[PDB]
Amino acid sequence: ANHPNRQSGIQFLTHYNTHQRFRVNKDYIDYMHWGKEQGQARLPHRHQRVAFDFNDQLHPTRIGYAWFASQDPTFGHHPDLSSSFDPNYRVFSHPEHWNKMFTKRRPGEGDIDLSVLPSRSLLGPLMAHSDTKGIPYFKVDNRGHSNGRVPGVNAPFFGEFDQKMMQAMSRPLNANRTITGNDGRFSKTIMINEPQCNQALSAKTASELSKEIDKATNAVYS
Amino acid sequence: RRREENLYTPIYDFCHRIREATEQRKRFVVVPSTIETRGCARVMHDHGLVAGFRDFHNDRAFAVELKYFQGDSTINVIEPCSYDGRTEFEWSPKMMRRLLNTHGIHNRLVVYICRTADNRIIDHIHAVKENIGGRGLMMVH
Amino acid sequence: EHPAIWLWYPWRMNPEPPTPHMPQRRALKNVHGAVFNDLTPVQKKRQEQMLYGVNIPETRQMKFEEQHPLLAGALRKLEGQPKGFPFWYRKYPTRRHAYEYRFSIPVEMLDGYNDDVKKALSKGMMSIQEKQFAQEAMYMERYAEHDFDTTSPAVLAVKRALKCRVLRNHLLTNPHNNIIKTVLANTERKLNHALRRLRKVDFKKYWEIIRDHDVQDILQPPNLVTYRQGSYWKYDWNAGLAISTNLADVMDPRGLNGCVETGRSRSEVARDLGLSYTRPLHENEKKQLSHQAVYYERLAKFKMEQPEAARAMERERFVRKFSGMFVKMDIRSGAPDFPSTYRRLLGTKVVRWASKRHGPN
Amino acid sequence: YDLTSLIFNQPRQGSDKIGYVVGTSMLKTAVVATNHMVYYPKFNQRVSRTKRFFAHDEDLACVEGDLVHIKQCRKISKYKHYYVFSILEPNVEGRERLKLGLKAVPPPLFGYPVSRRIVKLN
Amino acid sequence: IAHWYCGHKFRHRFMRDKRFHPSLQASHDARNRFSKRRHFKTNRWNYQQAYRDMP
Amino acid sequence: RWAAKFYGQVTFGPRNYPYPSSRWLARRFQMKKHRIIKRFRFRRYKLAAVANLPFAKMIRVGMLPELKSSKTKRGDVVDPTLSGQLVSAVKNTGEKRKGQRTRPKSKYQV
Amino acid sequence: ERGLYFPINHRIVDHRIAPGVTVEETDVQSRYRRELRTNFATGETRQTIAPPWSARERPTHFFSLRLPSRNSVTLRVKEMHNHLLFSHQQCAPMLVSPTKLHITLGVMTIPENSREELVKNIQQSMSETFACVQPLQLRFRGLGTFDFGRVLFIRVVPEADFGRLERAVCDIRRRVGGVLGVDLKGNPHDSYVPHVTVAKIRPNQRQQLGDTIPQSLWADYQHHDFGDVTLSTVDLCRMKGSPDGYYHTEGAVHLS
Amino acid sequence: HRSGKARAFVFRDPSLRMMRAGSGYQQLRRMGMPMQVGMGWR
Amino acid sequence: SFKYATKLQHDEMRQPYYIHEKRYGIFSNERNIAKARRGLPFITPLYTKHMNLWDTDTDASNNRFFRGYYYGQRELHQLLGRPHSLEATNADGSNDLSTYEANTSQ
RNA sequence: UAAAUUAUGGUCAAUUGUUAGUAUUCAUAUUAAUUUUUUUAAAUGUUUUAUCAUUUUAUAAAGGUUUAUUUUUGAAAGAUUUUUUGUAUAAAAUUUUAGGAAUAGUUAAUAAUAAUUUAUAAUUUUGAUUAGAUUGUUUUGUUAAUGCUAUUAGAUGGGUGUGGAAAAAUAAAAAAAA
RNA sequence: UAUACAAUUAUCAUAUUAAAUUGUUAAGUGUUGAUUUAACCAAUAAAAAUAUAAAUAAUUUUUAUUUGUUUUUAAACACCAUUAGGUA
Ligand SMILES: [Mg+2]
Ligand SMILES: [Mg+2]
Ligand SMILES: [Mg+2]
Ligand SMILES: [Mg+2]
Ligand SMILES: [Mg+2]
Ligand SMILES: [Mg+2]
Ligand SMILES: [Mg+2]
Ligand SMILES: [Mg+2]
Ligand SMILES: [Mg+2]
Ligand SMILES: [Mg+2]
Ligand SMILES: [Mg+2]
Repeated sequence: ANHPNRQSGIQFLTHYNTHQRFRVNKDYIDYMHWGKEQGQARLPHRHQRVAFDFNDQLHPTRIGYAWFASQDPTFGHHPDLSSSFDPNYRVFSHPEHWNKMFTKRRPGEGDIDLSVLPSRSLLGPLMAHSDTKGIPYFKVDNRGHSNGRVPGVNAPFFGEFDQKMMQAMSRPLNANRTITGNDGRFSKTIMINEPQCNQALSAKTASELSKEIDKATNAVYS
Repeated sequence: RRREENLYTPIYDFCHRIREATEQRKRFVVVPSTIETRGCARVMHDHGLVAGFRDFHNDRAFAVELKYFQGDSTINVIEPCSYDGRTEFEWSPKMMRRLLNTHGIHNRLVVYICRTADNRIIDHIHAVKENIGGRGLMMVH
Repeated sequence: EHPAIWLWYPWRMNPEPPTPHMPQRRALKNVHGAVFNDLTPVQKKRQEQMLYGVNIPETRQMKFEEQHPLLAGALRKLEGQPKGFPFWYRKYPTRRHAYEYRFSIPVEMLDGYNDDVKKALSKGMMSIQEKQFAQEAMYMERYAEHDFDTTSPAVLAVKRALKCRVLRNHLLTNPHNNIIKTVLANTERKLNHALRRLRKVDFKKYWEIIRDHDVQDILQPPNLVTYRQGSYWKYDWNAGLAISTNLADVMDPRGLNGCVETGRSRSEVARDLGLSYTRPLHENEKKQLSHQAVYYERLAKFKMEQPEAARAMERERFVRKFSGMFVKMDIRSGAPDFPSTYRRLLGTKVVRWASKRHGPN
Repeated sequence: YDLTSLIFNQPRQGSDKIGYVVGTSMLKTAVVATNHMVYYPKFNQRVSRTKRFFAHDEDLACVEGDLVHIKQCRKISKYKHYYVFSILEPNVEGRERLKLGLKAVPPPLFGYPVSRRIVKLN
Repeated sequence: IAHWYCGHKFRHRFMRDKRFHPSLQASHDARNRFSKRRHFKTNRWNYQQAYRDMP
Repeated sequence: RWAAKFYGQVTFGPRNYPYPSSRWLARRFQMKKHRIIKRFRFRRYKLAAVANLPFAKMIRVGMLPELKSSKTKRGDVVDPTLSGQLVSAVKNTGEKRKGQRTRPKSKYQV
Repeated sequence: ERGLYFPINHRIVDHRIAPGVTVEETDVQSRYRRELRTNFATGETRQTIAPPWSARERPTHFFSLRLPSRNSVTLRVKEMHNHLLFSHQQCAPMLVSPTKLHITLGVMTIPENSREELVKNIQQSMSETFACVQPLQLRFRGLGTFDFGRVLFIRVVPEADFGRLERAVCDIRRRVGGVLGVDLKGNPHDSYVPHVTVAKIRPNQRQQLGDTIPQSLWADYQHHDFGDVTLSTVDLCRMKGSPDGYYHTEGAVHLS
Repeated sequence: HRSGKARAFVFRDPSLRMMRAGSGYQQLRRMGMPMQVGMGWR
Repeated sequence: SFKYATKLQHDEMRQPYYIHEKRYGIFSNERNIAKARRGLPFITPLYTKHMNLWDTDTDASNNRFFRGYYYGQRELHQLLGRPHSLEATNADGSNDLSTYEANTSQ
């Protein structure tokens, strides 16, 4: 498409309400100042991407180490746990936020909304400074993490880290979803899933495993 | 956004998500989650057109893991059956039976996904097996 | 003098302005094309009542005392004394609930402070925007089903009614900002939605909203065409309120249904159960019916008391039956729509009718 | 195949119709707007059209904006072959509106479109 | 496309077919499809006080 | 606007031509537009659209017997009252009255 | 020439005449739309009809909702009397005095021997039935006729608390006529039609007054609106016209 | 060519072309959908 | 799928005659054939539609034409007050039962 | 959210132009047609009867219709000593013109009413009425195919109204009371 | 003469979820004269600076509303004509 304002292309892999990126009225992009880290200025920012590469990291799980006590004592901060990560984060774009169109584009001119970038003024911390301690001390909030008890964030974490998503998408090999599996071309992964009773197999589940094991093992391509 | 435009369907942009994510060689796609969409995923994963998939019981979306082989994708083409929601195509068992036949040789190479009166998401092969007709969703190979 | 004249010199892009010249200031339309010159006395009263100030109804103090008699007991011990514990927090469930002073500061929290401070947080010191939010919060509270209700129909309808009045008087002052003309029109549309959902949820509240804020002008069906096709009534089908009535409190359902096996209509089973459903009639239908009811008494009196006149008329009818177009009833004669079923006769042979369709079909 | 045949088993096509009452200016006569269906096989899709009918309500229950069930019957007058079989949804707001002496529904603001420009001021 | 129907060009045929298209049909939202412009600005100077019988 | 922005299709270039029109084509059509407009000016065209009349059908006032430029051609037949009023309109359009808004004037407007 | 050649209202076959008669032997002529003229137009109403044995005996007592003082109804009925008497003063004996206006919920025959057992037992059952029912706001508009145009009454519209009445009545109906066998002029499994009787022609009167109330009197008031009334008071009344100047009242129940 | 017909980038899968044809006029005539109101073929 | 199947003049491509009996009763047409105005142009309409497609009798479960969503079933669900969407759980248009259907045994 | 086999089943979808930088279904191709050829039609007098009469013998003239065309058994079939029945005229869908405005013996109630009964009437921009063109809802051609492209012909008002039914004024190819 | 667009990105005229609208400031006289222009001619010359937040998303505004033409020169520049003026 050679039409100006249609340059952003056809991307389906965005999160917006149109598959045509150039009809989207929400985030107008900035071709001059954007795309240092993301490649082209058209493409979605690192934190908004809904499609992921093989050798690239995927999104950090936000926290908002205490819970690794069971793990390797030396194991440092897990690469995917971040204090501040915002999937909704407004990136400053000039044509939206600083708009020089109605002016002659002289040095001070153009209309600016300051609601985008967090204020670096000292006015804020001065004006609000109080003897009462902050929200965290007061524990005003209900709820907590929206998923309830989470092994990484709230509760402690036991067992092993799966950094690739390999166990996280597997197909239950069983009617009970007790045993699950992951097959590559020539390899086969059988994973016992019973985290509640501490991986103690029942009579049915064991008689099942002796089926999945020898049906995986007597397979042609394994 | 207007009248003349097509009326999109979760299947339509499911297929186009996957197609575009296959062209950019991505490992994971986040994709719309509806009954027949994750039906389509289970069928594709049966035939091995897709490395894996999961529904996290997230309301909006679920995720698909794509498979590549010999440097290009495992999916040549993937196309939705209908452009609108206002158009619904019905597949006679004899039609789904024609697909299977390449001039006298039995061809399961290409897969067609469809709804049944029974709310099952099936490929055309099982459909022909039990001789039921179904509503078209998409083709993939 | 007589119709306006646009003069167009075709080399020019547009015509010259008309001769009578039109009004110098463009009329302000509502959403449907109807014209308002100024606020109606009712709406005017609403804004004059917003401007000078609002108030919390003692209704809230009352239900506060009946629901949580302990807390109200405490506040009742402590009046005039500065409070370090906000016992009154149940009285103001939401931030928005306290409008009597600026910044959502509840009344009884001002007990121990300076009177200057009290004047500085007063209503008189609000901006105009703050005052609007005040009126909105008060009304929202009076129509809300629970404290945190926003999205429900009554609330929505009211807040949109207010927003609409504000924008209207605003446009009255400074004539051209078409941004706000557009926002007023959109607001009016969403108000139309909210009200038409209300009358199928609870109609009395719908009524009293229309009577308080004087919006009946956006409930008027836009034009005869789309109304005649029943797409005005088709709205509450799309909204899903069409079957929502729950009859039994009103309109005993026994005479609303027809008999499937009998084939008799609802008027028939109503007849049989000795019930009468009939809409209240205007003077039209009343005087038509009351004219028709009496035909036979008038006739009996006529043919008793005046036989010769009658026999004259009868001569004419009886003899007429032999003259005329068709003497006997056949498919041709007994065609209910003659011009319709034979259109092929209309120009040439049959000169009576000049058109093939006089009715729906 | 549409809503109407979905709900009803009709002895003859168009023997049952569900619609809204639009206007009563005629005694014992309710005008009813009803939808039916058309299929375009080229594009494989359906459209809803609409049509008006005269229905016979003896006893005059129907208020403008009622949802009514309507049936085919004996020829009654030149244009009335249909009678009101049952009121599905009555108009409660409209009835209370009548009881107060007001019209059932406000009269539409503008009539049919014209090709002229009417300059009418004040 | 037979050349005798509608105009002498082809595209006239498809311009009258858009008149019959299913998803293009006239309804309560899209109205006056065939002459929109004869009816435009028709009531601008027609001043109609809206109907209120309720206070 | 009433009049036509363009005459003929001024944007004809190949698809994705990254401008509305090329120089060549736009110059051709600028020529044709020029000729038409010049014709309007010299023949002294006048059109009118009257309230409470069919609008699409515009009375051509430049052909009216009083305002007609040609001494030969039969002009047009318009109602006597209406035509008087049109003549008065055309006449009293000409000059600027103070307090009224300044509107563009030309030789060919008379 | 001004309408259909054969007007549709004039197409009529009489099947209660033998076949072949109308074709050859003779033609039968009648004004057929007096009969076809419907139940809405004539103003008739179908009351629960008595079995013959019950039809033989006079009714003695009845259930009534007592109209309070200061009614919309009583007022407007007085206005209607004024109008009617100014039109035709032959109505004067037909009309019921505004003092006797009451809602008739059902009619019943009590034999004179078992009188006290029945009144006590009825009164009790009545009090139990209406125990839970709060007052009733009912709407009156429209007129109707019972007994071939001899009784002229004000209809009770099923637009309001009427629904409750119907259950309530149908309960006493199933007690008074179901439980202790009492003669309710109808079936106890059938519901009575509540009404306010306005004009009436008694047997003695019928000779001087005529056999039916001419519809010319009340034609215009046929659909007239008499308004809404809330009712707290249920009576069981014996019909004596000289004891108190109001129907003699054997029992009472308060709805509250 | 701004003034002219839209062209596909590639062909259409013939198999899909045949799948979308299921409810077409010929199949309908075979199912018997249209009422026979006239004499038809002799 | 070919041209030979376009020709309904074969009896193998055409819904048989007897269907019209099964709908209107047996030997029902012999009446119609003796009618005054016949076959010029029109004859008493002959209803032949494969009995699994009948609009009268059949419904959304056995007939694929009823479960078309965007015109029949959309309206029906809007009216009855079920939640509905394009691609839904139930075969027809609907994600779930309405309130009435959930609270009442039919 | 698991694979499947007691193995090819339920009977064939398959596209052929020698172009001229490029963008866009457009010259020259095949099939189907008109150009194109006397091997399938046909001539006048219908016929009985009880005598100037009365029985039998019911849709090819034209006009141009797009919300349009709809009906019985009393004739014959038809069986038998005489009476015998009821069901019908109504509707629903599908309806054309590049640039689009109002239509009208007129709606509904009354009733075997009203050239002046009563009424806040009816048709229309969801495209009317006039006006052009046109013989309407198993028929063709092309094609691998949702398409595109054909289908004739036949119901043209009343005015002593016969007849079961108006279909009633040359123009068969229907055996019409031995 | 009949004989099969696109629907993943297509530039001239059928818009549509939008926060605007309103602000009374500046500038002016000493004196005897070639400024501006490539070049002509009329002929006092100085000047008009401030606003963010907030307004919720979608479902019946398409006869409604809307896309740089604008009172006041007794105020200029600018432009048009040429010393007469027009316009601003
Ligand atoms: Mg008709
Ligand atoms: Mg004609
Ligand atoms: Mg120019
Ligand atoms: Mg074909
Ligand atoms: Mg003929
Ligand atoms: Mg015509
Ligand atoms: Mg029809
Ligand atoms: Mg008809
Ligand atoms: Mg004649
Ligand atoms: Mg456009
Ligand atoms: Mg000026």
